Amino acid sequence: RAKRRKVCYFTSNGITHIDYKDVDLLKKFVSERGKILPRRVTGTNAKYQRKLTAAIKRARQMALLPYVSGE
Amino acid sequence: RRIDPSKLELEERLVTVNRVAKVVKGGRRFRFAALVVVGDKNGHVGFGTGKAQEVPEAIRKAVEDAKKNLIEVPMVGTTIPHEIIGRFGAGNILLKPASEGTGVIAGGPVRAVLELAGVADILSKSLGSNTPINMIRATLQGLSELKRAEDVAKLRGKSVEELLG
Amino acid sequence: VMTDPIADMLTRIRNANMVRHEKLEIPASKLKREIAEILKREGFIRDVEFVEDSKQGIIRVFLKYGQNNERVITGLKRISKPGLRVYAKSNEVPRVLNGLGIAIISTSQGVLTDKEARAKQAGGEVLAYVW
RNA sequence: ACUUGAGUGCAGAAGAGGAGAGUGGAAUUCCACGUGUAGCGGUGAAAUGCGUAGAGAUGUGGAGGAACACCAGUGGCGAAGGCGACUCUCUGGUCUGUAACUGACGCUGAGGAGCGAAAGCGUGGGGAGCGAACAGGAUUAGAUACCCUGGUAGUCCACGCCGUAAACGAUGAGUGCUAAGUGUUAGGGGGUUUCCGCCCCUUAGUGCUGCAGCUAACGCAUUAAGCACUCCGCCUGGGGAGUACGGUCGCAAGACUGAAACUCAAAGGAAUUGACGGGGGCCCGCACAAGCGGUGGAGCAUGUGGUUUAAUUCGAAGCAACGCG
Repeated sequence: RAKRRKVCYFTSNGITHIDYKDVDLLKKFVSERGKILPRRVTGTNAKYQRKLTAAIKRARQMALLPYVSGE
Repeated sequence: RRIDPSKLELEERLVTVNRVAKVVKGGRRFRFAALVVVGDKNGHVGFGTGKAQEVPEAIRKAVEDAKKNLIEVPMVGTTIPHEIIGRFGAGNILLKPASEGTGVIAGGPVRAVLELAGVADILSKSLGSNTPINMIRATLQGLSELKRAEDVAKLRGKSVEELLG
Repeated sequence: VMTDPIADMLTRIRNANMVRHEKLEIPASKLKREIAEILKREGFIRDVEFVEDSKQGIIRVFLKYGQNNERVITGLKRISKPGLRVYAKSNEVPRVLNGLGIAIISTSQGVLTDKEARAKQAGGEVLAYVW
C-alpha cells in the first residue's frame, strides 16, 4: 500500500517515444516467448501501455523486434 | 408520535375477515385473516389486524392491532382542515371538506374508518386500488397527513386565525 | 434549456424543501424577486437577501421550517404551466388549500397573494400555488 | 441593453469514428519434391471418409483467400448499427483550459431527407477456412434433428436494391436541483516536491455500493424509473390478427399502414408457499457395492386371475391384493 509494484514503468522517466530508433525499452517490453507483455504484470499506465504497444507494433513492422519467437 | 395509550372506549368495527391458505404439503393450511379497525369515537381511530385460527381468533389479533396504533385526525367540527387527495400504497382517496349536514359519504374502508372515527360531513370517493389493506393504508396516510388550522398557524408563523373564511 | 424560470425556482424550493438544507439558491429574476418578497412576507422562509452582482442573479433564501418536519414550505405546485397557461377571473380566483395554504396569482397591479388579490378583487395569470 | 446559455477564437489532450491506397506476419487448405510405414481420422461407443496409386507425421519451397493472438480490460471512439495487424492521403466529431469576440443566434420537432447488424436480391469479380439445402454413417421404436465424415449457395470485394432484429439500458431528447463512498480512463488548477510520488480541488466520460425520494414488487437512485419544466412518439383486455382488403415502395423476398365478424372472462407483471428436475450441494438406510442362500426350471400345499356352474357366497387389486379376513 498504496501503489503498484514497478510504479508506472515509463511515467518516471518518459515520455513520447520511441519508436523505430528505440530497441532498448522495446527490448525490455516485448516478452520472453515473443508476445507483448501483459499490462498488469509489466506495470505501464494507460497512455504508457498505449504508446509502448503502438511503438511495439510499429517497431515490429520494420523487422526490429521479432514477429514470433521460440518456445 | 406520540403513541396514544388505550385509554378510551374503542368501537372495534371489522373491516373484512379474509381467508388465507399457505399451500403446503397436504392441501392448504387455511387460516383466517381480518383487518378490523377499532375507533375511539373522538379521533383515535386506528386500523390494523392479524391472523389466527378461528374467526374469534382473528377478532382477538385484530383488537390487539387496534391497541397497537391510533391516529389523531384533527378536524374542526364535521370536516378536515384541507381536503387533500390522500393515498399511499397505489390506492388513492379523495376526501374533501364538506358542510355540516352533508353526511359521511364514503365507501367500504372509508365508510368504516371515517364512519367509526368521528366524521360529520366529509365527501369521499376513491380513485385507485380496492384491496382492504390498501384502502386502510392510503386512507390512514391521508387522515394522518391532513393539517389543522390552529396548529398550521402555530407552526408556520404568520398568525393564528389570520387565515379564516 | 430554461423551459420555465418559476418552475425552476419552485423545483428549487421543493427539492431543497425536502432536503432539509439551511439556505437555498435560485436564479435572480423579477419573478424570483417579487415572488421572494411575497413568499417571504407571507412567512414561509426566514429571509431572502438578493445578493446581486455581475452578470445575472442570484437570490439566496433560507428555509424557515423548524424542528417539525415540513415547515412553512410544506408543498408547492405549478398552478400555472408555462406552456398551457392557467387563468382566473375576479370571482374565480381560487384560494388554494381551503384554509391552510395560499396561492399567488400575478395580478394586474403586482404579484399579489390569494386573499389580498381577492381584496383587490382582480385576477390574472395564476403564478404558482403553495399548498 | 448585458452574459452564464449557445457559437467562434486561442492552446492542449485523446481515441478500433469514417473513406481510399499500399504493406506485413502467425495459422489452415492445396500443390511439388525429399524422409518414412500401416495406419490417419473421428466418438459417448462406433461407422462413413482417407491411406501400400505411399497417408498421418516431419523437412523444404510455392500459390491463394479470409481474419488479425499477444497488448485487450463491466478500457477507448461513434447518432446508432457498430468499429481491432501496420503505414500514408482526405475527413468528421468529442472533452479540458484560461478566457479575445458574438449577444439568446437555443431546445424539441409530426411530415420530408439520410444511415442502419446478419440474412437475403441483381450483375461482375473472389473463393483458403467456416458452412443452410444435399450425400453417407451413427444414436433411437422412429431420426426429414442432436453427433461425425463430407458438401452447394453464402461469408469476401466493388457497384445498386433491400430499411427488418431481444436494432436492449425492453428506459425518447433537452435543461435545473437533490446524501455519500469506492473504482477507471481523457484533461486541468494546487500543496511541498528538479525528480518521482502522494493528497486535495476540479471537469468530462464510464462502472460498482448506497441516503432521501419513486414503486405493485423486483429494483432505480446525480448516467433516477427522484423532484419540476419544453416537445415528439407510443398505449386502451386476450384470441381473431400484424391476418384479410385497400393503398406506397421493392427486381424479388417482402416492408410500411392496417381492420373486421365471431368468441372468452380471463390473459398478464411481480412476489409467496409447496411440488418437480434425468439441476447442483450435504447426508442416511440391505438402498447400491461385497458375500451367503434363494425365487423364476421340477412334483406338491394354499390364495388370486380367468373359464365353467344351478351356485362356484362376500371383502381385499402397486409396494400397502394374492399361506389376505
